[PDB]
Amino acid sequence: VSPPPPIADEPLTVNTGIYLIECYSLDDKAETFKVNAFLSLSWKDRRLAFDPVRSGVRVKTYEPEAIWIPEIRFVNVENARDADVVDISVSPDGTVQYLERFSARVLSPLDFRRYPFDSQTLHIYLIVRSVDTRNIVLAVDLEKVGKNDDVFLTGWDIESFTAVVKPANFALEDRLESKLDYQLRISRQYFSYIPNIILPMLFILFISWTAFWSTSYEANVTLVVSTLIAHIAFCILVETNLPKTPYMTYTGAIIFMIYLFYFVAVIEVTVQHYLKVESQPARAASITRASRIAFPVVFLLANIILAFLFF
Amino acid sequence: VSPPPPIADEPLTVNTGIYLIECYSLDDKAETFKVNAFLSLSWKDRRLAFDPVRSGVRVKTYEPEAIWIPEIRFVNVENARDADVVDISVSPDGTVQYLERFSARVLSPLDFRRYPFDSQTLHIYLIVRSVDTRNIVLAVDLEKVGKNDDVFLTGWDIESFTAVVKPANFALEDRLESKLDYQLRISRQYFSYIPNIILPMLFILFISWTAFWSTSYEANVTLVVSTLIAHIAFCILVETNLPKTPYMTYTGAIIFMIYLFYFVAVIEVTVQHYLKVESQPARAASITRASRIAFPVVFLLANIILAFLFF
Amino acid sequence: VSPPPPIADEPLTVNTGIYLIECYSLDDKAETFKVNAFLSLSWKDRRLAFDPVRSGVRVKTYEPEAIWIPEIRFVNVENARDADVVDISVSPDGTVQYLERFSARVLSPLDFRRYPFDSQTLHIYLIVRSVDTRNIVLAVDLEKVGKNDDVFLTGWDIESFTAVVKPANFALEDRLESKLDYQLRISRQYFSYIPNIILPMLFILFISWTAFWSTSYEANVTLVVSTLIAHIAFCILVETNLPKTPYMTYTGAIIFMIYLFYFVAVIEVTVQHYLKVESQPARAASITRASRIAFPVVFLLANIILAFLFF
Amino acid sequence: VSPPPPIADEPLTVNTGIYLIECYSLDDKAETFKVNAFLSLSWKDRRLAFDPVRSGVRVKTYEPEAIWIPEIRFVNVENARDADVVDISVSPDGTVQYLERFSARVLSPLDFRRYPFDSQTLHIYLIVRSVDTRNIVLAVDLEKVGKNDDVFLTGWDIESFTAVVKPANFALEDRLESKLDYQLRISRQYFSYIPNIILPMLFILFISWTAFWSTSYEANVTLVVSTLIAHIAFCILVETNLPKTPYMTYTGAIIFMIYLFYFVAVIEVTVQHYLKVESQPARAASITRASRIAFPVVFLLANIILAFLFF
Amino acid sequence: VSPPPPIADEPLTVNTGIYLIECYSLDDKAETFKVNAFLSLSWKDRRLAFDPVRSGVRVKTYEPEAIWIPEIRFVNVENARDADVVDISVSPDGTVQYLERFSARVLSPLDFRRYPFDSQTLHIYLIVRSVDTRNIVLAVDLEKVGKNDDVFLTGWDIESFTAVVKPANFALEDRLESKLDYQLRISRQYFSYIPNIILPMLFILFISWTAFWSTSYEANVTLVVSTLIAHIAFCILVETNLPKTPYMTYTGAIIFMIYLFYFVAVIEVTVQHYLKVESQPARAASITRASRIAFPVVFLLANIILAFLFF
Ligand SMILES: [Cl-]
Ligand SMILES: [Cl-]
Ligand SMILES: [Cl-]
Ligand SMILES: [Cl-]
Ligand code: NA
Ligand code: NA
Ligand code: NA
Ligand code: NA
Ligand code: NA
Ligand code: NA
Repeated sequence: VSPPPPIADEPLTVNTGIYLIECYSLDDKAETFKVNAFLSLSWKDRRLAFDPVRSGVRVKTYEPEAIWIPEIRFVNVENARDADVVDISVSPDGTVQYLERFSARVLSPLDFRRYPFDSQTLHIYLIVRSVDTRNIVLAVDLEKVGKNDDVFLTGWDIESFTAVVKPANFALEDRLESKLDYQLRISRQYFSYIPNIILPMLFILFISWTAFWSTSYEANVTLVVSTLIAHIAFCILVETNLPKTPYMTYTGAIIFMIYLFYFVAVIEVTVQHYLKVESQPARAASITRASRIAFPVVFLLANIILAFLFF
Repeated sequence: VSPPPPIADEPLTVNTGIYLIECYSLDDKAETFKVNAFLSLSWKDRRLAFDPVRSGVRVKTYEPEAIWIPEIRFVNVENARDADVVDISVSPDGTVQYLERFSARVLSPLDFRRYPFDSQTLHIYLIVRSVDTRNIVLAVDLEKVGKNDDVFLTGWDIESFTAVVKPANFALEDRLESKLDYQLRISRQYFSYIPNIILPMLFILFISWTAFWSTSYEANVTLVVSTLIAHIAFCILVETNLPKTPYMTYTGAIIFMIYLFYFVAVIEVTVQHYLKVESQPARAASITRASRIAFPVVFLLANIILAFLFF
Repeated sequence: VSPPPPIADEPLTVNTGIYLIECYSLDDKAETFKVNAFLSLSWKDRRLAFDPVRSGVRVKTYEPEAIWIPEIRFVNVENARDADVVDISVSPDGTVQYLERFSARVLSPLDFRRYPFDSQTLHIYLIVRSVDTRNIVLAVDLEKVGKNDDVFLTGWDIESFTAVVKPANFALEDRLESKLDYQLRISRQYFSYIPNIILPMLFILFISWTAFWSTSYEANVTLVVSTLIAHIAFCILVETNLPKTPYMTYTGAIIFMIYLFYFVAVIEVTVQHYLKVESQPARAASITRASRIAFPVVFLLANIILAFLFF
Repeated sequence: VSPPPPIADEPLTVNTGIYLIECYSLDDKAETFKVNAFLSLSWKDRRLAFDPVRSGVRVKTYEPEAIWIPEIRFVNVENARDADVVDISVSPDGTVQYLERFSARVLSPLDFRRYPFDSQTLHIYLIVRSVDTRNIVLAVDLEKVGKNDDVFLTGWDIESFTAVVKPANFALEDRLESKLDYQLRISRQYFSYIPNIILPMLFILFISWTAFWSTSYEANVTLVVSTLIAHIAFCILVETNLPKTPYMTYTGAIIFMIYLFYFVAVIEVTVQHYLKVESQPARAASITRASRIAFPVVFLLANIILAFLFF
Repeated sequence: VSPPPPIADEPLTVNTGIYLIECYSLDDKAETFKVNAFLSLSWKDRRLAFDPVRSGVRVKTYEPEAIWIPEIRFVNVENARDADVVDISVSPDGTVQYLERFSARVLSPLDFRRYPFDSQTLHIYLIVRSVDTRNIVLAVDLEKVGKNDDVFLTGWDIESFTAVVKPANFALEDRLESKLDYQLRISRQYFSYIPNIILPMLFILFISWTAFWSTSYEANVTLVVSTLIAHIAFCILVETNLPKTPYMTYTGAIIFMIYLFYFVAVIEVTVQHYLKVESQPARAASITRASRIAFPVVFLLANIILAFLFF
């Protein structure tokens, strides 16, 4: 069992095809996702060619150990894929049709910049290291690339499973390697975020702003500070479902901007009381009345500013 | 070892039967469940047929590698099932009776719309890919489909384990595939939710409404805000035991509706104090007295509205 | 390799014996426990008979694949046990003495009704499916059933590891199956619960009752509400270490009863203030003075009522 | 492949030696720790003896399957060790020198009585079941027992890896068993506890005592209660990193004693206010002034009492 | 299959080379990281040498079991690496060129002293134990040591993957062992820490300092205490993402220093109120006015002191 010799001096083209059966467990923090799929391979091994008329048989079946099969591996995987050979069928001309059903945990980076209104492009890289006798090149059999209709990724909308037809062939440790890119495009289901996180986070912020329609320092302190504790409960809840990014996220920006609205609200509450104690409530009431319009306006504008920078 | 040749031009019917031994680990967030069961298969392999008289035995045992066994796989599984072949018996006419004991983590979507008063239909899909020589079709042997009496799924009531007798035969990658549906119907045990989550969540909401039988702004602020913090503790507790659904859940609706009752309560508390400070407590007391009846009524009606829309 | 033929028409008795080496990881929420033990089996396979004069050895050793060994499996396990064959010894008559050391995660339901003062009976079910040639029956070798002295299950006291000597033989999928029950009786170590959960939970409840020796509504509100937040912290801590039971637990009952004592305390605090504001502190002080005795008495009686119903 | 026959009627001594390469993952709650080590075995198999002058080669190498190797197993392990045979060397007299590199999760109970100032003795039990032909006895080759210099157990100081030279030979299920004890003595690195848990826990307790230099009930209530909520946050943090012990721990004692200092502080705060309202602040101020000295003194003495009982 | 005999009395040099494909899962608490890489080995086995003329081939492919391959293992790993042999090529002079693709969880200690502005040096130790026949020595083939461009370690910047060319040869359990050090230098991505943890932690500290521009004890108590609760929420969040170090970390120092600023702030708040009640607000206002400058100054200086000691 060794590679098939070439007719002329040409490299062996292996026709690939991934058909997704299952898509599950997309870990945002770990930037991984689990996949269960069919892997279909096809090459020309002339040593296995036969006559169809005299044999009576049109297609010949083989066991994996009986024939030479190319060493196809995934690049961005945690461990080696759990493969179960489905079928090996040889045509009269010597064209092998290999099929296996695998399962693997794929390592694909995610861009959290527009979270939770973000979209992602998941990658599945097929690689084949060329042997000494002859060079091995990968090819996409678009007929054998797909996904079933039931394939559901919890909390995500699956757009398209496509493959970059042209492989990226390169030199690695003195040998040629043919690499293929299978792209799974997805968009996040941002519905749940609005009633669970966005709106409650806004209510607690507006509750803090009732301190502008009050002169009671003790009550105002309780208002701005207590809601700030509620806001801490919400920030810690969101920042845990996300990994530590070296960039600003859309959520992260909002979360941080809100922390300033709590700080400036304390400043106002402190100032209003300081002037009241300093026997000048004509000065305090004017600031407090300005804040009634200033805080919602500056908030609404700053959100438009951020939404523009991010989308 | 190859498929048995057909007498006429008919496809091979394989008689299936799943008998549940164990049902455990139903992950709501991951929409999975673990199963430990018997898988029983039966087909007609004429090449194995024997005259009982000459052989001197009316049953023939075979090791898996000795005879041709159909490649039966599960569709909605994480990895390939952990199978242990129990027995293979051949009757005189060549009817094989295969039995194995497997364990697999099944991927079955759950509908959380009526949670925790929801019911579910778990699926176990058996699939067989037809070979080149002949086509393979799946069949249900209702005599061999069941579950033992001890089978308990923690926090759920097991209704029925049944199978859709008619398989869904279709074409996939130019080959025929026969798919079978085993349905495990379950209903949730919603008892624990009432004393642990529902009632305490209602008490904290009613505690906030005592601010209608009080004129003290500082006390009212403490009442509505503190209880809101308690409510945040309960929402975060529930939304973690649930996945991020692109639809509204019965719990999610209630949870969100309660967040409004806290917001409107702050508005009232702010208004009552604003009028009191503006030297018109005849206006404030009338609103506060109205809210004493308005809040419980609007809450009870809104709950009837939601319960109607959801059930 | 097939079962030994019977002398007369009798079933094959297999002498079982489980000797616990390790007991660990009792997951209350999952109702599982890990075990590491010796499994000892014994049957008469006359085919393996030998003359020690002609063979030279008094007792013959064999590799698992060389001789017929009964397919003994556990019923209530997650996956198939991790077995390592220790020794196989055959005596001149053909009496096989099999020993293996296994490890398995056992699925045994727990009754949380009297938690954390509950006791449990863990089960380990041995099963053997009878072959077509002859019937297989399981038997208990009480000499080979035990546990070592060091065997410790963290947070539990191990009472006894015993076996139901009479197997439950029944019909399953056209064949006979002999089932054996190994019972591991345990009682929970409830010590830690008193200083960590019970007493702190009582202190925070009594702290709320200081609102009966105070007329300050603003202080009383802070007292009853803040301690309620502390109580929420403790309920969520306990209800997480427990699964969602369709029945009431001893802890669950107490936890819920305490939530009422917080609710009724708010009512009192609201009433006392309402009467004080309504210029009748002779009415308010009488209720507040009654509550000083009413709350500890009703609590003490309700605990006796619950403890009676549960024990 | 069977045990070597004895020269005179003596048992086979197997010279053991464990050399720790890695020590990691000490789970306090689970009372486990992971180990990666060399296991070195040595016995006299006269059947493998050879003439050194005639053969020409000093030492002869063998594959595991070629020669008889004793079935050495670990007692206190979760699953069977992950062993890779390093080398098998046979001297001319027939003395076998076996070496393997294993990795295993060890189950060793921990004594939390003096936590986090506690020391532990981890155990690694080697066992060998004696065969029918002859008895097997374990022996310690102190030259082959050790640990490398880099071996670090996060948060612990490794004292000594020693072995009890005398094995505990006993009868189990009719056969003799030779058990050996490898002890890994460790002491906890209690540094981190002081700035992270001990001191912050003391600050929050002292902050509650500022209520003795104040007559404001509303402020005192906020002081004692808020700091109690902070203390609950710290107790829940510590009690989670620890398992549920049927005995009192040094930390557990302190934690509980602090819960009393919070309770008695509330009593004082309630009393001081009750007397103030009852028009006798000469009585209230005297108690409050006494508690300024009483609370730090009783705390300092009670800590000396506990530290004495525990150390 | 035994080691190749030496020409003269020299040890066998094995030319190593690690090429990182994947770098992921750097567990700070566990001080581990997962790696997926190519391992390339090269030695001179004269017994495999051949003439290229009569062969008609420049290279000879071998199966792992066919030829002698050195027992290369990793020192600082949890379990034995998951290796898949890629290719084994033999040149005419007998120089073997071995390549495998492995995946392993590496145990490398981390220095948290400068966290989260810390840098790390990850180690991958290759070891080979010398056989009885001849000694084995490791060597670095710098041509075969690298990493691909896509290699990303979430939250870290990968500086350089280099190897210490000189192996550390030493005696262990009466045999020579050659050890090699592969160093992966990384620096933390400290960006996320500033908007998520550092700045919010500073805002809550400054919010507590508004108690210097207020005379209301009840408000000041609420200010300092509530923000202290927010600070506890942040300390517990940071100290969990870190292991228990027997040394002070840069974060740990800050965290602890902040706990003092909260304590001294309570002292001030207590003193200001005590003097106010003791009818001397000329003394209280002077301290409160001093604290307005004292607290930001001492904080700014103490941070410069710590930053100097740590960097
Ligand atoms: Cl792979
Ligand atoms: Cl499957
Ligand atoms: Cl089993
Ligand atoms: Cl290794
Ligand atoms: Na092959
Ligand atoms: Na077969
Ligand atoms: Na308050
Ligand atoms: Na057998
Ligand atoms: Na052997
Ligand atoms: Na070899």
